[PDB]
Amino acid sequence: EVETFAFQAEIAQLMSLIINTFYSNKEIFLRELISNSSDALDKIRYESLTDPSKLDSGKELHINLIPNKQDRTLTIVDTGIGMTKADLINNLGTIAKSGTKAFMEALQAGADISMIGQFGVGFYSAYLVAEKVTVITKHNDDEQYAWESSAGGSFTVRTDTGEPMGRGTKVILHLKEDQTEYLEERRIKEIVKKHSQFIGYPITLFVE
Amino acid sequence: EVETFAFQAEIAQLMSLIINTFYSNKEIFLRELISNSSDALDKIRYESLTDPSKLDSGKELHINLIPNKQDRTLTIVDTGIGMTKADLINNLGTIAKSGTKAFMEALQAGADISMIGQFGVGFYSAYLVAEKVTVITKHNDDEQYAWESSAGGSFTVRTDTGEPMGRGTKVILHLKEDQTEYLEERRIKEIVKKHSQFIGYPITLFVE
Ligand SMILES: Nc1ncnc2[nH]cnc12
Ligand SMILES: Nc1ncnc2[nH]cnc12
Ligand SMILES: [Cl-]
Ligand SMILES: [Cl-]
Repeated sequence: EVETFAFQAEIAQLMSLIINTFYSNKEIFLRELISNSSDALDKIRYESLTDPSKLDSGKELHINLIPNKQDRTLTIVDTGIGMTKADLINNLGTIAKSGTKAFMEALQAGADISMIGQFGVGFYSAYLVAEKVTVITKHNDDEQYAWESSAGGSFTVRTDTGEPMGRGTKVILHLKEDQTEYLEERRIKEIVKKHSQFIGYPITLFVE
Repeated sequence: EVETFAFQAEIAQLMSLIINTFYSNKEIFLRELISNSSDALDKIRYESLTDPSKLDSGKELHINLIPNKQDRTLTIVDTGIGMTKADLINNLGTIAKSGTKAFMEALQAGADISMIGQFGVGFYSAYLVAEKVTVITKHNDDEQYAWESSAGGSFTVRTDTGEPMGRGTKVILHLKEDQTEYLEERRIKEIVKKHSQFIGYPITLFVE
């Protein structure tokens, strides 16, 4: 059932860097996850141009944002390309090892943490606000999997027998106790409008 | 030998929009082509993580910028993933039809032309400065091809029997008569430093 894996050394460093650095502009985590969803949505769209059955697992191409104050989670769901087990283990389809290096040398030469997305590892900005991230994903070529990590140098992967999702990726942010502003409808709306207003897919902010 | 193709209607519109709109900040074309090269370089890098023979066609991952005042060309060469014949014909691997729509409605709601890259069709910003663009490309799964267009609603594709390139994409900009500032070493340097200083691949500006 559950496999446990070590982050590679540079990804572990990136995560501590994100967790431990004093840096007040945390809201950018949402931009980077929406933009990740948008890239995933482009890929499956591009595939379907030549093969329409790629869309048998869901014709709709969207992003949903789902706050839940009970569980203290904010979930970003897309119906993009999704990830195979291999992708998930390989740093969630990112080039996280070289991207971290380029990111850390950009911090040397003047960059700040908000530019993380330019190095391909914007996913990890999730740890600006989450103490634990769960990613549920399904790619046409594989089963549904769940990846999880509370950082600390390791992550787990298991086949997911929760809710069948068809195709796509759910990023589930278990928010830190002091970052609950990102479950507030007005706050999420302000952030989407600020950093994500031209995303080319409909973004639905669910209500509670 | 030479096949001729019609641009789809929305891509033809995007190109006239780029060619005919009064818009002074043309230098952004270079950022968008370098960032296209950078995305291509990430892809082949990601592939090689699991299969190293993907790099048999060239281990080096770089961008070269090559001005030539004789021919009045500026060439952007990367050793990224490259494009198959199908990719080339399908709008150079972009989602140009939906990206144009999202781009044109972003222009409705306040965007300007410099934000073109956020809609996936930054390649076409090449027509800010070129009257004719030639793309030479080689992908591990296919032969070398040459795509060309002077806009006007059509493009051509032919197998390329010029110089074997190994793997990657050469974007050859035949500059408009009044845009030769982009062959000047000082100007290209200023632009790379301004918009592309954290690209994670070495960029070599060739000299003449
Ligand atoms: N939404 C997403 N889709 C595919 N791969 C991802 N890696 C991180 N986020 C992703
Ligand atoms: N440099 C590039 N590599 C692959 N596909 C592209 N489409 C446009 N530019 C490209
Ligand atoms: Cl929905
Ligand atoms: Cl070189």
